[PDB]
Amino acid sequence: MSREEVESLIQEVLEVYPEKARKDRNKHLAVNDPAVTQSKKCIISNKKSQPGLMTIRGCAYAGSKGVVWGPIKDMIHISHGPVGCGQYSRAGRRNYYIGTTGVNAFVTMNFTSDFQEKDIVFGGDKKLAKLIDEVETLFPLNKGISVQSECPIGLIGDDIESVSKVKGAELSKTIVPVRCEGFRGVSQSLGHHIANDAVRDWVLGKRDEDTTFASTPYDVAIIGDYNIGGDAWSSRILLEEMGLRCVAQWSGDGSISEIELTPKVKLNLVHCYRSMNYISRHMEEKYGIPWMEYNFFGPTKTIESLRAIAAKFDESIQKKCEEVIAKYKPEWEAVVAKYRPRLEGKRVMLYIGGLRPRHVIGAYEDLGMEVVGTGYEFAHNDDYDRTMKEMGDSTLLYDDVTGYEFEEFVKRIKPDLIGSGIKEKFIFQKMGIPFREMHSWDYSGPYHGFDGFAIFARDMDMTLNNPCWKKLQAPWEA
Amino acid sequence: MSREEVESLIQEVLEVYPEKARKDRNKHLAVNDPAVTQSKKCIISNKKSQPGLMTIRGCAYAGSKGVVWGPIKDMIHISHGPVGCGQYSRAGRRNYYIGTTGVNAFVTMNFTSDFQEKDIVFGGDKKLAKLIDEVETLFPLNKGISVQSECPIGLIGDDIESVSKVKGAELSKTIVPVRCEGFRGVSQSLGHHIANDAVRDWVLGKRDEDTTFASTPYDVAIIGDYNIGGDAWSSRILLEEMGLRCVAQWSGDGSISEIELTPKVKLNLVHCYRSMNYISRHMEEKYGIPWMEYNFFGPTKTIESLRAIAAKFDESIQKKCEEVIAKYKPEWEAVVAKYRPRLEGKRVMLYIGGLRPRHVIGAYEDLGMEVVGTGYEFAHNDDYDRTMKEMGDSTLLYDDVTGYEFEEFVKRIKPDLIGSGIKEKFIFQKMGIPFREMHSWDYSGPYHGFDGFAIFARDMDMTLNNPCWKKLQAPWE
Amino acid sequence: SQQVDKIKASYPLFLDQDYKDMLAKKRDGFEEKYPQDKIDEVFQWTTTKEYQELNFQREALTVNPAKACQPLGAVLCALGFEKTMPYVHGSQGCVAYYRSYFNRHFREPVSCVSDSMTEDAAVFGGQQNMKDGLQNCKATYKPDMIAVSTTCMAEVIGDDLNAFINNSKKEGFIPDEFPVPFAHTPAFVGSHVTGWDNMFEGIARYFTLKSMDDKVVGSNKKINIVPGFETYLGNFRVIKRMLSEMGVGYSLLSDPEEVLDTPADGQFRMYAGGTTQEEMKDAPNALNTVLLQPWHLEKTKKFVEGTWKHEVPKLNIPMGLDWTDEFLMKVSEISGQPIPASLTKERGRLVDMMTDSHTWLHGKRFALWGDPDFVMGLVKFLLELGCEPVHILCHNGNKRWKKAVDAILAASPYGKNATVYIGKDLWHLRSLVFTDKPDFMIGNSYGKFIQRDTLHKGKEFEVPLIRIGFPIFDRHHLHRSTTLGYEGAMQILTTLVNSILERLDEETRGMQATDYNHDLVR
Amino acid sequence: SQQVDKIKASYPLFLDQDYKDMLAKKRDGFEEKYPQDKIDEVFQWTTTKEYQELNFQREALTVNPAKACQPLGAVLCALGFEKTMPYVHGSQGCVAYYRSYFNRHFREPVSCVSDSMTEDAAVFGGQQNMKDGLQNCKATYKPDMIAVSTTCMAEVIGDDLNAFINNSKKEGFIPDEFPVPFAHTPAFVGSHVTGWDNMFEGIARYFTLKSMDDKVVGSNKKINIVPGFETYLGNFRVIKRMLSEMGVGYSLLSDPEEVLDTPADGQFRMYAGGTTQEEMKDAPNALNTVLLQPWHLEKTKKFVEGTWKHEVPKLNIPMGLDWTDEFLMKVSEISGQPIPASLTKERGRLVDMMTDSHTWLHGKRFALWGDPDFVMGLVKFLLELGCEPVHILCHNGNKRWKKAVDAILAASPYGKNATVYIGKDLWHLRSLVFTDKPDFMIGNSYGKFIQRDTLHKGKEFEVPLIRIGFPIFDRHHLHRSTTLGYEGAMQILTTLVNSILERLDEETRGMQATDYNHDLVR
Ligand code: ICS
Ligand code: CLF
Ligand code: CLF
Ligand SMILES: [Fe+3]
Repeated sequence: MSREEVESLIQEVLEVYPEKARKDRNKHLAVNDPAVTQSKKCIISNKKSQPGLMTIRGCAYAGSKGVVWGPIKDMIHISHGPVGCGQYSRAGRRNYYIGTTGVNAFVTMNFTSDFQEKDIVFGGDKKLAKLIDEVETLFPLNKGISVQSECPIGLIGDDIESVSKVKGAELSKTIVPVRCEGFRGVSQSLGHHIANDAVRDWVLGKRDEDTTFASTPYDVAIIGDYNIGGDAWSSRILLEEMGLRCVAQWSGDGSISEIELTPKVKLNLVHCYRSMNYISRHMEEKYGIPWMEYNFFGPTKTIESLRAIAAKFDESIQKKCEEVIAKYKPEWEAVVAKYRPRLEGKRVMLYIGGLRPRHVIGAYEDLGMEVVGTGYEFAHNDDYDRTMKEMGDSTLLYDDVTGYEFEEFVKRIKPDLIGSGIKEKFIFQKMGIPFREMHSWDYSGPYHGFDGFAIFARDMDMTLNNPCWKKLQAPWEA
Repeated sequence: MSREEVESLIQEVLEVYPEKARKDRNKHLAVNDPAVTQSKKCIISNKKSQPGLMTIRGCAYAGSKGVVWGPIKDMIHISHGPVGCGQYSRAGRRNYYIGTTGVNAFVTMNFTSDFQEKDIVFGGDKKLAKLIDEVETLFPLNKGISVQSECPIGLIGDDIESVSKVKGAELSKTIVPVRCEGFRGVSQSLGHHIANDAVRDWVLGKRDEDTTFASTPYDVAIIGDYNIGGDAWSSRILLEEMGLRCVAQWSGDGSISEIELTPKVKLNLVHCYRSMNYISRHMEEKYGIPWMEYNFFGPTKTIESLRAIAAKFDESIQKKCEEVIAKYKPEWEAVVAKYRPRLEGKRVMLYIGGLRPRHVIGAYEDLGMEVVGTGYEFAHNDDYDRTMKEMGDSTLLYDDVTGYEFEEFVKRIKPDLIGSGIKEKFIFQKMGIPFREMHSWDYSGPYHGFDGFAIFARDMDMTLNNPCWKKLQAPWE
Repeated sequence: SQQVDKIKASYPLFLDQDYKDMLAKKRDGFEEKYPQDKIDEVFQWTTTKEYQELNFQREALTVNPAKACQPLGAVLCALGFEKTMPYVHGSQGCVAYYRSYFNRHFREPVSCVSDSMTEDAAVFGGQQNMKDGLQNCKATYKPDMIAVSTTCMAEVIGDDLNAFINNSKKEGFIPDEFPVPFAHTPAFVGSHVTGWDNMFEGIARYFTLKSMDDKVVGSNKKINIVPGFETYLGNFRVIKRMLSEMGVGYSLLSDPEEVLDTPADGQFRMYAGGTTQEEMKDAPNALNTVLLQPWHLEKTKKFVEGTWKHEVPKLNIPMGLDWTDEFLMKVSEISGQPIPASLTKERGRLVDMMTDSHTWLHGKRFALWGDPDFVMGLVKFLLELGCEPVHILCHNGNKRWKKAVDAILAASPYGKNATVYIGKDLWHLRSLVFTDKPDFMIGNSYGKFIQRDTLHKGKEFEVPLIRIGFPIFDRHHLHRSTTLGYEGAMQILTTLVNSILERLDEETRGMQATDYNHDLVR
Repeated sequence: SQQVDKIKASYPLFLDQDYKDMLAKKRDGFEEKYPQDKIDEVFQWTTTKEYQELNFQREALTVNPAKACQPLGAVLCALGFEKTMPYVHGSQGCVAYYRSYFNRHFREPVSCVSDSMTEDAAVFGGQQNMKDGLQNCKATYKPDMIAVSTTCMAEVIGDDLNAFINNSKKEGFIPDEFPVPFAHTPAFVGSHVTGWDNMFEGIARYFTLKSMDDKVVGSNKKINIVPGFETYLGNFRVIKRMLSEMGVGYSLLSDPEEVLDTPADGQFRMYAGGTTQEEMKDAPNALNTVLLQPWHLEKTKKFVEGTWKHEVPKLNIPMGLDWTDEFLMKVSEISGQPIPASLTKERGRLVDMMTDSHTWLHGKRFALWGDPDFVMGLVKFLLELGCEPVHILCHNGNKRWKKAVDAILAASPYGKNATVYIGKDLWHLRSLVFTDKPDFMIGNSYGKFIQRDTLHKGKEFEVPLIRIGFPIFDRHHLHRSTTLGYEGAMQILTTLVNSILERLDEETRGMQATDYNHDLVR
């Protein structure tokens, strides 16, 4: 647990790699130091994955269709390319919504052009135009179409932008072409950015000349909450109890009209900085809308965020902010009273995507737990700047961790609990280490807000103290 | 097989018995002869079973609690004795009813005194009185209680009649003591008679002296239809379409109220002669109500019955009878046109209780099938008289058939279908012989009436012609 | 009316308007029915704590029992022996019921005979019935053994089975050497499981009591296994598979898994498999005897210990993880055989499944009933899964048993809200699931009527039944399942987690109302 | 709000009044949602025959496919070999998806690597990715074999796997003797089952093409079994069990049973079991090769017959009664081993279950989908059960396959109302179950959404889903089931009859409305 022990744990693990991979991975592994606050003197990130080392990363299509565009509930998103990508991502992400699926909402459906070799040879542009017509006949209540490009599209010289402009004009329909081919970038991250640029270019400005929306002083947008298990609903509840008017949610349970109304708000509340800082910056420079980062993981961060947000408005909002804080005080205190004793002192290792590896730390600490290791698949150095502030001294940090690295780190550190993804869950269960999914919430949640904290606490307790963990060694082996 | 082979069959199978059992069983196996209409001159029935021969018969408690009393839906029936009888018979018979179970109806519940050895030693009359009170606290909407005696009650000297009189007077309640102990009689049959006499003695004379119910010349009661799978509802619909007023149903979906109004009707329509001829005879003697037998199995018998029933009334009913027949004609003709080709020529062997072994023959013949053998568990000679008129020449007749006999007869005769009970079903399915349950209807039905004939035909076809029967032989045997 | 190409059975035929009108007229005309408001009021009352209190004051009245009488168990025990005919001395009605009861659970033939005692015998005893019955049975059905029990009439009248059988052989009705073990099985004592104990002890006595002089414990290098009253075919098979996998020599004493699962190949086989007379004769030479269901093998235990001199181990029913572990280690110790890799891997696969499914099982609340050994094993496994067995009912349980289960509950935080009931029936249980509603019931088919009652109060209040136990009459082929060992624990775990997930799907299937949580992946 | 002792997850938390009012305020204020009467109007339209006709005129748009892409099958094939690492040459997003797809179905770790080809490699090829990838993979994860397939980006740009691997060895990145079989697996051709075929033939050729001269057909007296794309652990285990029971020497080529079911014993095992390299090398010495799923093993057959010189038997997938019979009789002929008593008994027990359950299965109507071999075996068995396979969908089926299924349907009265669809998806199937409603669906978890749609029309229109196929994500441990042989036929029959009975119990649970038919015994 001492710095020197972590550093030689790092060196011993990298002894297995060939020369080239050794030197690269050394750059992506660090021990946190309060003397170093810049990250750009400490860890490298957002680089290509070394081949053959079993990265956990996905692709830019995941970051665009899976993450940003897919949740928009009243549009139809075409997975343009062969059949795989759209199928493996069908309904895997629990970006919750209210709608009548197949009629006016389409989130858990898989629309695809199902590329055949003929489409590789001749191109898919003509097929895409026919497909758009077929979507219009069979799904008349769709409010827009997006075209999520899979690997072959760019590779064969297809021009989905022209198709989108031609058919969009013919049908008076918003049709967004997104060049999120999976070979682009190094990870899901570039998919976020491409997706953000597609919103800006083809959707966000549609109402620049309109003035019929009735604004108020308290209009906000939730930016970068994809409503995993209802996360954004359990956040919105608090903001509106505080007197704000949440005009839009990007993009969990989000409608295209919400997107279009966002340039009319007074303040953009950015939860997931990694995936939506791009559009937040755009809206600041163009429409003059300020943005701010917040955190609704656990009562400490939620209280701090509510006050910081209210401080951007007037006395009346600040007073209601304290009314909300006072209302939920007995509730989250009852949660800590029951669950913190059952969790305090336990050590947690996390590995997630671009936000949660830091954003959930305060929630674990609200339950007496300690995060002794964390890392991201695809974060940038500004994420790691924020992570050093949240993570403890001499803790382990890993960027684009390999399957082998994560396994070897766990064996040595022996954390009481691991929080990571589905490709990781079953490895560490077999090792006898309690595991919680920190993408899908293991089909539970919400975890955001005061109501989500109660679920979060309940969930870590039920797994960490489960009777099953005592049973892995047979009584006759010993 | 024609006569001389069947007689040889009977002697061959009885070769295995010891001498005493053989001489007895010889008298319960006969070949139909159109020139002898009197069963007392060709088969004996309603005698004790031979020990150890695996009879299919039940006991008098089955006949009373299971058949007659249990279906009465708004009374609570007490299995008075140890826990078995009430449990094995809990909801095993599909005597259907409309009610709210545990509130105002109680058919599929098992109420019991759950005798312990202390109740054998000291008697169970005190327990039974405490039980009645507990029933009254927890089931206040019950309209009466019956006490169905299991074997120990009479053996130990209990007096449930006095308890029924004392508690009945105390609580202003109908409480019916029934001495249907299973050691009584030789079969379910005596249970029927015991239950009939209990209805008569303890229920039926209560509105003799009440006349305010508004009678009509077309009031009838359905006697001896226990509404298996809805059978009596599919019969009632036709009688009332013909213009009659079915005042009571004995005892399928039956209320105690209906039973108490039956002395006010003008005609008792007896379906199950065996189980309720007794109370029918009593109601003709004391109230002057005529009774008549009828048969609602299959179009031919149903049509004959409606006409016969209608002839007991005036022209207006006889006109409506013909309207019902004309209405259902296209329906049962379509059932015949679809299913008779799929079943014609197939030979059926039956073994059931006290009515259906003869009552269903006409429906099988309406689909071109031939009943080549039949028998009863507990029929009397008058039942066999009726059977020989409906069975074909040189067909096999068996009374209180043994498991061994039934197996051996089937092996030789090789029917295409067997209809019998749950204790027989899985035996003959393993021998590759299609089997339909003819007590429970194999959880299908109704089979009575025109609506029932369609389900009956569908059922015989689905089983007889099923693909599973051609696959019992492994291609490599 | 019927449409020929879409024929209707009772459901939904009687929902047709003309049948609906007819039934309404019958009700209003002649049934003197209580007003519907009165029915609704009384129903609601029956779901309240005030009604529960009256309910639990019952002393004399039993409603919807969860047990049967002794001879049913004796018949089942007798069926597990080779070419053995079960034979119940007394009234024939009982035998018709025992056969049909087992017919409907196993969906198989069930052979059993009566000697048809009537009111006459209650006067002069049933000796002639025994003599003729044994002769007729042996000649007609050709068993190699007849195992005699009694109905309650024969017990009340006092027939001396031993003397009657002796006289049947003396008078020449059956050969002297023909095995005719017997046991008195009074229905007013204990329950069906007691019948099993009495029958088995009678058969053990018949074949060993007089021949102990030549016996030497351990001389045959086997372990005797006594299964008790067991109605899952997979429970006989899993014990034999595990013991074979370990190389342990064993004798399963009372083994009906063959005669209750004969193939449909064009012939009926009255008898199949079963423990041989010789396995019972040789059983005192085993190393030891293991009782799989000790809480209803008391009399057997005392005989195996007092006469065979075996030191019967203190083992719980091998259900769940801990108690299967304990069964295997004790078997390993007795036999000198190590636990093989195949069973160790199988154990770890069960644990793997526990880890995979723990988040949906945790905290789930259950009402449950059955026989004592079965119930306590299920309570034990539920605690291992992180479930809460809130209502634990054993109608035929006893004080000492309830204390052992209460001890098991106290050793786990998942037992803090549980109560164990003995002597209570399913009408008692109905009250408990209204007043202290659990998430599911685990029980036999009689539970379907409790689920119906709960739904009638409201969908909110419905308690779904999960069918594990005996009898199961309204599903097909669940008697082939397994509840013992790691295999059985695997099957129970799968049934429980998927019952949970099936119901969650039902509650979230509402388009635009609740299907936000209708997840593809759970 | 939350009450601490009864915490609510998303369901039913968001049914609280304050959340309900918040959501209504979000819809009305900012969603510009179509009015409900319009949503209702369009929904009803999507259940129509006129909609179905528009739906089936689609040519360019696919909605809710029932198939995946080739590399998924190549991965599952590769996992069946001892200490083999699946290695997909191309872009890494694919491998994240394949692993997660199998992770969710098996609830197990799934190991697979990418060589992370990006924009750079998309113009100059991924030679360097292969060199570093192979060397990195061998050193970090220590496989005895690396089995290489391709993503669609690598196929478009034309990377020559053979040259790339050969150059990796020439230039010292991996030892020359280290085995690295390969196959091109383009996602825009065929489906996932095609990738399995391609990968297997690639492995088969790697180990046998250049060593045939010493091979003699039948010299090792074994029979090769190639299972194809198989996601039920029970199906690997049943085949091995029956062949072991027959005393038939066999080699199962691609056997992932162990790696997909490792115990949870405190250690992670990246590899377990699997076909050995020796078994592949020796496989041409077998008597013959049996293809269990011949309709997606066409390339394998050509290699087995053209190079090994085996005369692959014309056998349907061993599903149901007839085709298991035919499987066993042909193995008997090839091996000279008689079909043992144990399997003959097992057959007769299945036939017994068929006779016991036939009255509830008869005439029941089913829509069903899956891979070609699985679907046609399910069709076959349903016909043997007296069921009607009304809607038969195989998205990845071909004309020749549909012709064979139509010939199976024509031979049975129970196929009279059946139609086989190829190239159609689950949005097509949705229409069919509205316009020509069956009683149930048999299919994978994607069917859950069709059941949801049908219930929205009305409870009387709901078509319940019976989960059999791949992938099953919303129930736990069904991947442990069996669908092949008599054992799998037994499991399928039990699932079907009890799904029927569960539904009848639901429709007759309403007290004083429909519970006249709520029978205890069915
Ligand atoms: S968008 Fe991102 S990997 Fe910010 S691509 Fe990923 S629903 Fe993760 S750490 Mo899955 S940057 Fe959201 C995420 Fe975080 S899909 Fe979810 S859990 S907060
Ligand atoms: S990096 Fe891979 S393909 Fe590329 S955009 Fe990302 S998921 Fe997709 Fe869909 S079709 Fe299949 S999965 Fe593999 S090969 Fe192509
Ligand atoms: S003829 Fe009920 S089953 Fe058996 S031993 Fe007594 S308790 Fe048990 Fe008829 S009345 Fe009943 S069913 Fe038999 S006993 Fe008599
Ligand atoms: Fe697992």
